[PDB]
Amino acid sequence: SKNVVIYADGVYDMLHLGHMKQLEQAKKLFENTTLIVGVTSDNETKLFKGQVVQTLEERTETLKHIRWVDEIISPCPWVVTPEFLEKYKIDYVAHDDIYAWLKRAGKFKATQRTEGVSTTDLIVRILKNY
Amino acid sequence: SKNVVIYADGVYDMLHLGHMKQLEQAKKLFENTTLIVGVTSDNETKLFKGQVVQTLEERTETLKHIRWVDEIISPCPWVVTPEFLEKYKIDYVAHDDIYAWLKRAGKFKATQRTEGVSTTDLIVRILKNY
Repeated sequence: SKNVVIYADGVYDMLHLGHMKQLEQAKKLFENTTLIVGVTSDNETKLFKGQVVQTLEERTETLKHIRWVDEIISPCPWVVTPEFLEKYKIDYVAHDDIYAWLKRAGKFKATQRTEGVSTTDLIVRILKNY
Repeated sequence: SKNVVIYADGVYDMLHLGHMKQLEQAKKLFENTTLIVGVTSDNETKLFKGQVVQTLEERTETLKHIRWVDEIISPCPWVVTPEFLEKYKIDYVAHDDIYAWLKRAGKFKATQRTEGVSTTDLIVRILKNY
């Protein structure tokens, strides 16, 4: 059963169970995989997405402790290109438009999120004590 | 190089980089280990230690995603006993008194914490924005 290289990219700010289940899903897309995780730069995240709490180094250091993560590209490019796929021998991109070309190419694998499991939601829990 | 069974127990509420580095350290105490993590019940934690945010199932589910964790006992007993060590074939208990008897027996391995890396500290960061 040949090894399949999966790439999942993202911010991974304040990593919670939702991220972890997505990473697990991507890791288990095939019997034998290498999961590469790409972690976005602080600047491109702020410019393109919004505020981020943790630094690149913090968000990357946390991901190193996750079981499903085989390799990390940090910082990663904001947009996936065909040359990037070729440079890293990537078979599929896992995420969940700017990946239409991956879908056209048969190189996109969708993964799902998990609601309520997040960090911001846990502070609410602490606060509901009042 | 024979396999060594390590047990680390704890609450593991709102798991952060400090926990993860402690788990990594315990996992890497010997060349070949099995790290068992014990997760304390909601009730005994509240009674003996203090408030806890996440439920037993949440705290346990998160730990399942950590690379260094080979096995989980959930809930675990609040106090480690000699019979418990025997039941699970545990060679060393990793933590950092109620483990004096483990030290007397040569079955205690100390691990260290990491300051500032924690969850409560990150909300401070968000708030310092004002």
